[PDB]
Amino acid sequence: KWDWKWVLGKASGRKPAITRPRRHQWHYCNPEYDPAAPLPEVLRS
RNA sequence: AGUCAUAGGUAGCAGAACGUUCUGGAACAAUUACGCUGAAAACAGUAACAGAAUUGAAGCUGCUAACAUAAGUAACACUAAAUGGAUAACAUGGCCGUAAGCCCAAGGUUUUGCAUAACAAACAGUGAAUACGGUU
Ligand SMILES: [Mg+2]
Ligand SMILES: [Mg+2]
Ligand SMILES: [Mg+2]
Ligand SMILES: [Mg+2]
Ligand SMILES: [Mg+2]
Ligand SMILES: [Mg+2]
Ligand SMILES: [Mg+2]
Repeated sequence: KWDWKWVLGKASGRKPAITRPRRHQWHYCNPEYDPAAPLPEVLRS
């Protein structure tokens, strides 16, 4: 559900102009973001 | 056309001229000029006669613009410290660590991402779905 080289900071991400997401934008800056996946109840980091 | 007389000058006064732009007299540079000199000067070598002037500039610590001088001079000394053939990913060393870390506010308003030069800004990027802040 996460791309951990991007999370630790050692890979480029989807939307690479962000570089420091808030609580939301973690879901959409993930390189492994699947649109067909359901959306979680709280949308955490 | 031969004799005589006069000719230092500030302030000031008087007389004679040169030059710039424009106009009148129908039109004086379509096809340029260029023998390099002439004149006492202002100057002349693309009319002349009159007229109208925002009419003459080394000289106002004048204004504007350009270009020099000082001069390749001063400066590139607040800080932690760098090394390996790279402002390196790797390795070694060091500095902060109530900050030189992290999260926001005010303010800024695209300053944010992409190419081992390149033709790349012309292209991208900010998602309210936890009773996030506002609007009340
Ligand atoms: Mg005299
Ligand atoms: Mg005398
Ligand atoms: Mg005439
Ligand atoms: Mg005048
Ligand atoms: Mg030098
Ligand atoms: Mg180095
Ligand atoms: Mg702001």
